[PDB]
Amino acid sequence: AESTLGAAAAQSGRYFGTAIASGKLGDSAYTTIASREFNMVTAENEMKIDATEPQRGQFNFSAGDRVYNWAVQNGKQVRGHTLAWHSQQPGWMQSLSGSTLRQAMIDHINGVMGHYKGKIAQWDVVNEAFSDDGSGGRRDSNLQRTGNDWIEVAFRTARAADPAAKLCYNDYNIENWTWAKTQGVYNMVRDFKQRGVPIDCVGFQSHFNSGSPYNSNFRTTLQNFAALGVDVAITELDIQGASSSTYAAVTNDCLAVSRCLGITVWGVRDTDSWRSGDTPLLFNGDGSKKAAYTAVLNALNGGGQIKGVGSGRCLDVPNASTTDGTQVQLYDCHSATNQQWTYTDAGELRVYGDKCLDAAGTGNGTKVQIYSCWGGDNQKWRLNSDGSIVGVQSGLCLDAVGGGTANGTLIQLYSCSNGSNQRWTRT
Amino acid sequence: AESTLGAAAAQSGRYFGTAIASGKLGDSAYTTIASREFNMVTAENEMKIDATEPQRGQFNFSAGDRVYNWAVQNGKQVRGHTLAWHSQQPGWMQSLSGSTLRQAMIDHINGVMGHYKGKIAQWDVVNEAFSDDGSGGRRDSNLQRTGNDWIEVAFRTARAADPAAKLCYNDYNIENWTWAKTQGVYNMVRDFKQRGVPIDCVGFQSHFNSGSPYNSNFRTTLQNFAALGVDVAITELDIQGASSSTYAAVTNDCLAVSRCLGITVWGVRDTDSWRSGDTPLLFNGDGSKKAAYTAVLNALNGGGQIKGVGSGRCLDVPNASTTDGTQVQLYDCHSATNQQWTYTDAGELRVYGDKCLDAAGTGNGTKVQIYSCWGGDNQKWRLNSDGSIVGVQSGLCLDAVGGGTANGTLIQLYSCSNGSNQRWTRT
Repeated sequence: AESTLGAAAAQSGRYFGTAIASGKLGDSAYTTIASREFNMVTAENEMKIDATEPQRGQFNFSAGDRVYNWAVQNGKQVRGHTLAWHSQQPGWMQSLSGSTLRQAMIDHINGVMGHYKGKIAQWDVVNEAFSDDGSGGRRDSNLQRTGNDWIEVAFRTARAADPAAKLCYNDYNIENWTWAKTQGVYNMVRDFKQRGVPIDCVGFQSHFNSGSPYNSNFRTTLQNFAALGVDVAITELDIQGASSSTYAAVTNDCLAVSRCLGITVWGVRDTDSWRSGDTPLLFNGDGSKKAAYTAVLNALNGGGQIKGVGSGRCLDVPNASTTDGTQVQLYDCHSATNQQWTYTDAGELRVYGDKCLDAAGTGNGTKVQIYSCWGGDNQKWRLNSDGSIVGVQSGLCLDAVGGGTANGTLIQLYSCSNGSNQRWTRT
Repeated sequence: AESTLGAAAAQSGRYFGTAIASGKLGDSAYTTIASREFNMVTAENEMKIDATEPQRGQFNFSAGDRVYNWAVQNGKQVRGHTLAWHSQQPGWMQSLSGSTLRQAMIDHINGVMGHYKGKIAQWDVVNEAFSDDGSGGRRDSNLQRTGNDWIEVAFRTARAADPAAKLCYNDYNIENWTWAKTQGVYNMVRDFKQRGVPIDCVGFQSHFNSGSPYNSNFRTTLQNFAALGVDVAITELDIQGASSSTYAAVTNDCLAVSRCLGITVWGVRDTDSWRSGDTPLLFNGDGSKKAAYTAVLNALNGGGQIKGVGSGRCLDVPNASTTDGTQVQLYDCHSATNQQWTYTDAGELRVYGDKCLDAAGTGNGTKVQIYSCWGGDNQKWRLNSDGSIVGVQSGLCLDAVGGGTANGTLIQLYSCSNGSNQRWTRT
């Protein structure tokens, strides 16, 4: 299929997943989207060390199993997250070191993987072991202090516990090839593969924002790692601002690499995000598809003026008016500024640089006009591959009033119908 | 003093006020902004009918007085809101009709005004009496059903209760001259003035959004009413999206009409707004001045490339790259898209049409770069009259590193100090 992210990824043998919080499994708006769009699930916190072994030797899999069962029952594979980590260790584990800690780490791995043996597709065996200090060296943690070979030991232990699972090393800020951290990790995987240490994949968290932005050399990093013989996976993707171009770029980078298994966005709706303030996901709080959703789906499915298919006329701001509240119309196409629209990464259709195509409401018959740009959802649009233009807030289509084709025919929001007065062609 | 909204408005004999909610007076973030910027206060809910006369004949002024006391302790005047209205009537009053309702209306006016006799600058005597149906006629309410003269009676009653107060009729959607509602109200005021009914002002709520956008003909509406011999006031100003241009325009309309007493914005911070989702105010949830704050301030005080005054060099995007994360620098001025910056209504500095000047942080030394435009506060800037450019989120100034005047000097955020390397001029 090609209507949902998971189905469209499946076409090239990949998956499109999300992080699931068991706390939201009761929320129907949440499960409706999650069940429909994704085919891979990562438990947000449920499979962490603190959650699965609250007390030494005493394993708890209630929350983890809840997420796991939901996933399998809804046709999704699962990524285990995570076995050894310097962060979120239960207090009992923080009170350990040396041989005792090393042993605890091993017991925890066997305990968790044993419970889930044969039913987890990929495991993030070791998470965030490298430093951010620009050294490209490991981070000083109680685990690292037990011995530099702990990472190798963890992977060897993991392989033994469940040989059916793909074992990955997971980390953030290893996306830009030029970074000292990316090099540090690369060198470790290189070494591991040379010495036969069991590592099947490298997960790239992909938490992009203005502090650590996406760079096109990400495709290069993915290709260099894949050239070592490991699979690569985009594991916790979210982009500050949810730029349509950046989401499409990351998606195409995965598609360009045969060893890229798939992509997992870190959450369902912006409000579910650990960084909701950055509106970094594909669905907004209302559960509606953002402009980025369409950019991602179109990328997975394969690879100026706005002219009405039914009329052969262009979207025009009457007499080149700049006043807010001016309703747009159809008019003979001509090379004028009032007929030139720019679709931004935020999902706006700008004219005159700072005026936005705006919906004055959410119902059928709603007037489509220009108004100062401010980032409201009523000024965000989705340009579908079928030629329809859907408002993000309303979910309705741009519609030439009454099917009119003459100059002066007005534009409104209306139930999408695949009609020609709802079909547009960017030129 | 031209540094605060109130003091700046006072330079033209006007005031700049806000709506104060008593429940927020214990929040110093809230009161710090409120006591500093405004010189006129309207109680948001505390002087309403239900709040002041909970039971028939039993007046309660505890809440209203908390708003009043604060206002006078902090040197502000007060607008009373509101004495007669079809909305938010206490239960006992909603049950009344005919002459019984009519007398209760009179009793309420005498009761509230008597308590605040001589302490209130203006009173919104009757509020929202006109219909939105397009007839330009009266709204059907229990009050209007007591007889058409109820408005006249409310004014005659109020004048006798406190002859020291300016008595206003207050309504919304009466800003655009062309609307039936506006002209319906104009005719009522004209009738009153010619029959000697005591009315001193008309309050235009001015709640502007895309369904009811600001229109430049607002200035003729204001002039039309002032010509009737009544003072005019903008009473509950808020603009969906808080466009700098629209906010400056409304401000200039009041400044152009000598009988325009002042402007009251409906709330302090965006999160204090009854329409917070529209981010319609002058301070964001953090208590930071938005781009619109600057536009209003500049308008009250009398009111391409970006050259650093200290270097005589332009803000430049290295090699004309469009990669997120590219830090900006100073460079010999010249016509190049990578030197052309567009300041938008939202407060962004766009380059290449969809890249925005971006602060990757809030502290001193923070790097200033370009990043896909998305609307974050770290991409919002205030262009002050003194030549500085302040980041909305950080409160820091664009600072040419080390005072560097040479090509290649990097731009960073740093504490404002009005040095030459922090003053910029546009072209």
